[PDB]
Amino acid sequence: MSRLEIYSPEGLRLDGRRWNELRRFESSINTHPHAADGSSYMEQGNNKIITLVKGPKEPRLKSQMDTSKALLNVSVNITKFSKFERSKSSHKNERRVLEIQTSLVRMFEKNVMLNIYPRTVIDIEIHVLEQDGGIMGSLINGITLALIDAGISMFDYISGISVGLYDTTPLLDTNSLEENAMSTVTLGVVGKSEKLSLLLVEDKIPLDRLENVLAIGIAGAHRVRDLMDEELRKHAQKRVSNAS
Amino acid sequence: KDIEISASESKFILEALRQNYRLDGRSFDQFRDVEITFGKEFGDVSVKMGNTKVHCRISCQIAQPYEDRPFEGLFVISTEISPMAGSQFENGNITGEDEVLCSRIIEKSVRRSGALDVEGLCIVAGSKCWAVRADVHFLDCDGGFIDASCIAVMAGLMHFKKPDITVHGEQIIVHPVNEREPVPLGILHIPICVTFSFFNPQDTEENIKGETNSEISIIDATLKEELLRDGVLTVTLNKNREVVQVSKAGGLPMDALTLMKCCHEAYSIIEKITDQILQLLKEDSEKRNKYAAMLTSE
Amino acid sequence: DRRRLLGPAAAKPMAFEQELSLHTGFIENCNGSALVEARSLGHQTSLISAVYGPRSIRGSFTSQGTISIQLKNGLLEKYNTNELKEVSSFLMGIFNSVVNLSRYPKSGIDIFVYLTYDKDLTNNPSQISSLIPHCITSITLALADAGIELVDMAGAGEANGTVVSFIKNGEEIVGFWKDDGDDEDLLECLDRCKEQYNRYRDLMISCLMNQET
Amino acid sequence: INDRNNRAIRKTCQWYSEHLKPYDINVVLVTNDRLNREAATKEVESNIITKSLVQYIELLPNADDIRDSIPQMTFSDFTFPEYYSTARVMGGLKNGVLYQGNIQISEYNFLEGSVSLPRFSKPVLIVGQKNLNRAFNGDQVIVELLPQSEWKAPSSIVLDSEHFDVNDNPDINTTVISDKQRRLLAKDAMIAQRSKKIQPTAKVVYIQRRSWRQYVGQLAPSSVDPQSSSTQNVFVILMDKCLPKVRIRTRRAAELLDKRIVISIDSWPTTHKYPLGHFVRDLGTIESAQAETEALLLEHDVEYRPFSKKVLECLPAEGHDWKAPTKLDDPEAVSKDPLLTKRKDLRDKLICSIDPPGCVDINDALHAKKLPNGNWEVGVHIADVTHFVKPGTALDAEGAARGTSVYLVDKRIDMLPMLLGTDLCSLKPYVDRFAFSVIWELDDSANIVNVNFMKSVIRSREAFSYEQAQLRIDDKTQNDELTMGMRALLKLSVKLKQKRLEAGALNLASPEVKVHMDSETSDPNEVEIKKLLATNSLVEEFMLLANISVARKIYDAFPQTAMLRRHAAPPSTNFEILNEMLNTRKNMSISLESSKALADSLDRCVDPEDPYFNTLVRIMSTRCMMAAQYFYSGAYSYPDFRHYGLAVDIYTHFTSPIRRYCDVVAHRQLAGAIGYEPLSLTHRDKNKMDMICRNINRKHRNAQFAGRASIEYYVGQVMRNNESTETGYVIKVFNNGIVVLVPKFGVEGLIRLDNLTEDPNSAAFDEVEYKLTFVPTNSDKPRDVYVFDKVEVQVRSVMDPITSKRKAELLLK
Amino acid sequence: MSVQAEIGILDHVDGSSEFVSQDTKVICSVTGPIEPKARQELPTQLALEIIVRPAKGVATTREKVLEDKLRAVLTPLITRHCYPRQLCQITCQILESGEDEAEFSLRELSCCINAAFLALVDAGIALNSMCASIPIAIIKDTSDIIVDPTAEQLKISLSVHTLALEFVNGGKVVKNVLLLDSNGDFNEDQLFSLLELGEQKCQELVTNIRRIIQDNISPRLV
RNA sequence: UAAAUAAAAAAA
Ligand SMILES: [Mg+2]
Repeated sequence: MSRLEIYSPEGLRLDGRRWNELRRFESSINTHPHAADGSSYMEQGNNKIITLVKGPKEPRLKSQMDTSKALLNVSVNITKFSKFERSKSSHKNERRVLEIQTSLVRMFEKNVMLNIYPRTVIDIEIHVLEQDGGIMGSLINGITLALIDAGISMFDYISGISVGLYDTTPLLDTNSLEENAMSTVTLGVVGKSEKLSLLLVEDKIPLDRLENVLAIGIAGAHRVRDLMDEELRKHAQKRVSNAS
Repeated sequence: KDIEISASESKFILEALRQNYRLDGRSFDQFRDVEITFGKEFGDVSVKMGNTKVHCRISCQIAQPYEDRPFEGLFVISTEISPMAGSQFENGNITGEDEVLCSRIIEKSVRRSGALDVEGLCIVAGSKCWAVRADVHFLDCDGGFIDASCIAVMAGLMHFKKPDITVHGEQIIVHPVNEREPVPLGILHIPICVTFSFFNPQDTEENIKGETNSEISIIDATLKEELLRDGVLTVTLNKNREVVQVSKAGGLPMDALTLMKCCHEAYSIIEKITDQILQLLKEDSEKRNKYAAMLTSE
Repeated sequence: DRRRLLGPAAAKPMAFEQELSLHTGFIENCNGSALVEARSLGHQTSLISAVYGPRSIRGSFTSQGTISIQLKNGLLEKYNTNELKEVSSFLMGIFNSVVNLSRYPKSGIDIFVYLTYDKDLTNNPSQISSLIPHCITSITLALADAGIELVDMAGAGEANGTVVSFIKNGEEIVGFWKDDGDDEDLLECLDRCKEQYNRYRDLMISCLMNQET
Repeated sequence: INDRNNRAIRKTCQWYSEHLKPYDINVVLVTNDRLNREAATKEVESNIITKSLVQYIELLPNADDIRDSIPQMTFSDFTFPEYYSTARVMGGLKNGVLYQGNIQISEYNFLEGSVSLPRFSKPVLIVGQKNLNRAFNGDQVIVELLPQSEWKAPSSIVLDSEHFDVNDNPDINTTVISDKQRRLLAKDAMIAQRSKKIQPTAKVVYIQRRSWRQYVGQLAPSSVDPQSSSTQNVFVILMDKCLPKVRIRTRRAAELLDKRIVISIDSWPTTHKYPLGHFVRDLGTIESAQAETEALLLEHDVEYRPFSKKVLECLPAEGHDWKAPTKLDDPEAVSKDPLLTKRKDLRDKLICSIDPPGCVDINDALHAKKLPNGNWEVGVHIADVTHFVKPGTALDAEGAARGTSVYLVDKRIDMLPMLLGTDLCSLKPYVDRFAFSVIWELDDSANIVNVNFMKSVIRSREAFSYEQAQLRIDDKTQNDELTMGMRALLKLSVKLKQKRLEAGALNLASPEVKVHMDSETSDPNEVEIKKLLATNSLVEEFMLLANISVARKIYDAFPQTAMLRRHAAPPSTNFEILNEMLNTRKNMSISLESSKALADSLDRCVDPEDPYFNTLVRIMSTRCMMAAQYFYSGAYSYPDFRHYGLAVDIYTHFTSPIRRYCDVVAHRQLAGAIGYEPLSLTHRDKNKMDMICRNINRKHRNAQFAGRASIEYYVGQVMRNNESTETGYVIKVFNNGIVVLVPKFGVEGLIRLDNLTEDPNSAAFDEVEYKLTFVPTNSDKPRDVYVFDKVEVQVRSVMDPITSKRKAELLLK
Repeated sequence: MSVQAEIGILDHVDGSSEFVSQDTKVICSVTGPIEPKARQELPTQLALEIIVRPAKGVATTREKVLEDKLRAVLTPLITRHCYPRQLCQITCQILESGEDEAEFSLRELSCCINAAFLALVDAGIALNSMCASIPIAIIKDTSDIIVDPTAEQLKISLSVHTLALEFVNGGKVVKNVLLLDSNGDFNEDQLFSLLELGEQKCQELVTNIRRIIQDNISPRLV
């Protein structure tokens, strides 16, 4: 048996990080060419996410076909071995998961015009291999990368972030322990703007905190967005070098 | 089944919103008055917002707690839609986009938020626990289902009383309402849900860069206004000066400033609603006994 | 459960010479049916096979027929649902060679096999393998009774957990099921099951002649 | 992992040493572990200055002044024994091996308990965590006697959960102890080692039944992180002194931190030092006046909800408009109620009620006359509650369950709906009321010639407070027939009280304090004392007379099931402690030979210098006395019907039906006895009677407890609020505290040793001389305090260094 | 037989009603004729989608029986051949049981029949005739036949009955007995004495029902 | 709905 705190007077957290550090970010494009039109493998901390974009293609049922826009579908597979303690049941039908899937759809319905691929279907399959806090933000980044890899038109990037709050000051990018310890805010940010695609608060949060917490998240998300551009451009430079 | 709306209606209502006008003759920050009616039994509450009619029923029964939580009771919220609220709804459709959202908003507002003291639902640890159930019935629809439901669940829970219990280990005699009075369920806070609908002006001319058309945002939209909105926002606030939960999935992209303004506007509404809800709980509590003072011990 | 009546969920369940009988065409609900009862020693098995088809599938462009087999637990809940699906997949791998599929284009044949009972006696100081040849016997009878064209009579046998199905008078094999048991029983099991096949075959042919007469 | 961590600490010292070399600052590793000291002594890798704790202290310049504080002198941590096997239990039971007793925990040491056993004259002691084996006060327990090598005298130290093993924290190994506790433990052990008068000690091997109800407590701030919203394992201190603290896990640790909460025990396994429980509800803040009262009624298991609607129908259709019939022979009345024919008309009599100033529920009234034959006619009238409260009704059922009215300081809890208690059954003045009346015919020497009982209608001439009656008797201006009868009552009262005391009647005393309002009805002004007037003897003597006559009558009519009340003689062991000290200190003693010798020696326990001493001893004698107990006549034989305290052969409670349930039964039995109505078969069934007595003895006790704890609560607030100074007498001396009893409020408190001195470690305790010697705070001189010493006392807010709590403790002026 | 009903209370439905007998309160809604699902389609007649929601908890097999019996009453009432290949959704939300639902479903069924009929009337759907339903029970000692029994009367009953008749000619001619659901055991003399007294109180109810229908609806018409 | 040597008496 043990006990632990949140934020020490020395400005140190349970894992050793300070109040404003992003975890290790690794990004990966075109990971499954023979399985999808677009694919991305995300590593944000201990989080490991495979994202597959299949489409635009013919619908399997003509009943479900829109002549004005493409049909966008997202299925999140949170594996039974994503956490330390293996879950006995499947999480697929869980109301918490249905809300997550619904949330993500609502977010990107306004971010892709989805008016230039009529009579087609875009299927997005996601596999969460490992989970360690901020899984929603990582899900957002995985879809954005995979969609771009598929050459599917969109207006801008959508970057996802996780916020942790203790006392006066929130902690950027929370892990499971911190998530357990304190309420968190998940932010969907469009491009380099201040506009949120997704605002998600599931636990109690003082009303004074949010304005400042939002400010920290937006600044951090911009850094994340910059990294993503670097991640793809860098890969392109590396790929070109490999070709040479 | 897809509802049919005339192109003429879509142009009329949109243009009216640019002229700060709406069909039901309301304001943009105005919320339709909420009427709360209590039935004979405790936990029976009827919420009415204009034409919108919802009914909630609170019930409980002796059950055994989960292995993971031996000190906590059980609490579930049901919001199954039916064709009674309109033929647009499929019977038992509990996986549709709007249905799952609404189900998740209520859950994050009441269940997850810990509005109900589930620890006080335990009779004997790891053995017997009360199982409170909130059943929401969507009688008819004129929009604002999420707002109606949150009011309905909370008013019901605060209304509700559970038979008094004497516990001696594993044996408990549940006193009937005849034998002794029932006990009210514990509440930690009173969450209120506000729904915001966003729109686009579609107008050629804007008078100034400094002052602009910006974005259309109304509160508690009707059925006709709900079909034409380009964005959905639901913020839950209480009288404790804190945000219970807020859910924005996609829709029309908005600034962090705009969300705050909606959040601050909603706070003035949830204050009036909470006090009003308490008042109708006070009026119904004193209502029940014609002779209660004659009745009293203390 | 809002579909059936499962009762109280806080409760718990209870905690504690080859002979054949063949009958076909006793169900008027389907196109073909069969009853198979076998008693050996202290162990006996009674199962019912129901065949529905061939019925046309709307929009189907298949140039041949489509067979679907499902095993069910009639009374005793013993075999896992996962294992029932496995045998079903094994059974369909057999009759897709047996059934003349070229005869039923744009059509489908559904086969329901109800394992109403099996009785097992075990002494104290696989399992479903023994039922497999009886399932094959039942289906082949139910298909032949229904009017479905079969290239040959399908039959099988069980020897030390090794099941192998034969057609064309044991000259060829339409299915092979080996679980556990012992090694080097390849030649032996092939000879022992071939005898069970020929025995099951003649009784199956006689069955149709009897009822048909 | 232990060696890695020690290597980690050693690496830190190594790093700091190298890091601080340019500044000429060395590092000293203070460790008692032999692994680090050996690893540094060998000096394998780097040079690290390692010193043990004691070895480091001896390097300070002031070694002497800080040395004394320092202590001088496959492994499994101690554990409680497993509960005895059922087979072992039934084998022991049959062989004569085991007995079971109700454990009463001592009131100042939660780790000492006793169990009464027939075999043994004094209570058999059960001492310590282990031998107590997770019992709670109240539990039915099976015990085994320990060998005489293990027998102990009553402990000389006080203790609670808040102040024992204060280091430990609950969770859902290695153990260590504090220096005072260590030294305190040494002193206690020494006291045990040398004491004469050790007593039978046992140990708990099983529990027959458990007294775990819902309880009330407040969290240990010391176990809670007040600024963290996480779920927390924490310690709850219960409101009862005896109970061990409880470990509960709660999401709201920080929120509940100044709340008076309710919890329930779930288990107490061998391998946990404390019971585990769980949060039930929050009654509100610890200062809240209201919540303390609700808390009080829960702790006592007293119902106070509005009377069940079901009860109301039993109440009369016409409520406050109910009226005694004008003509008893009225025909409509006689149809609506046929028993009326048997009711007597006593209205012409001059009935008056003498009740306390805020008394609205008036039980009884009295009348007098001079008969032509020279003798006097004295009669007693009591509320006819059983006319309205019928057996088998919901109203009888709620009253029977409640068993008694409960009087708190600010509240009265009724047994019956107040339509009865304060209107229709109350013997209100100037209004015809039904009543049960017993009338005597006695001579001038107050000797009873005959006595009669009947159901009657009476009209109250006047309702007095006690004082008015005394003034009307005294003045000598009013010589009307009524006043002449009142004086006749007092004259006969003196005769009856004389004979009674000569017969061996006790004269105990406990005149508790009273509270008064300002012009506002809820704004309190003063604390005073109620004075016993001669009229008070006047009401009590006739209540006693009514109750004795009634008991004889109903036992006569129903020898098997009469509702009676007995009071056992105290064993000498009850007076063992009290008697010995007085004999030693003054060579003055109180005699246990009879109740008359007890009463007379008590009377003679006088200090000429101080009047109060006699009252001190009288209140202390009251504590010793065995509980009086309701019983049905069939349960015992006649000599055991004895009321010791009252020195009468047979007694019952009749005079207060509205506020007690025993009376209701006695009333029905008397109406049965006189042929007025048949007795309900309920009160003729021994099993039902036996269950009724069990319940009402329980309700009676609980009501006394609740009564006292309301007074203690208000008085405790009041003295502090006043800043007032009040005297106290020492009735107990331990090694680490004394107990004082206060005359004005008559409420005991514990002054703890470290609230009596800034230095405890220099104190002298003498167990033979009943003496504590210490150096007071705000003073420099050694002080001797003894038992029976007049002291002065007051209340102030102390914050405990060990317990982060700041309660309002009782101190010595 | 002091029932109370309201008509046209819901906005987003073709027809609705709220029937109340004693405690038992049921609200009903009817949409139709509308486009049916393929599995619902009937080539020549109207398809009925009948849903019953309980006052507490979710719909179980119990309500599935309430739906089935309610179907037996409403089916012959509606002139279904007027709406081929079409659908009519009928939803009943029981708001208050008015009885121990763990033991009885008598009053809820009768109230659902009356409410459904009223909702069909409000919706303007072709009906062949009129209809009324009442709950009946028999006492344990007295063996009296009580029409419209209370919850307390049901507890001490030996048999419970649901009777729904089909009326024509201004509510004077019993065209047929749409539903009789008797649970319990019976004597012939009691049955016809029940039917004789029951017919009288039913006829009084129709007269009252006609009054209510005219009073509310006439102000709407010209 | 079990069960004690668990504060005498009077009025509240
Ligand atoms: Mg009195």
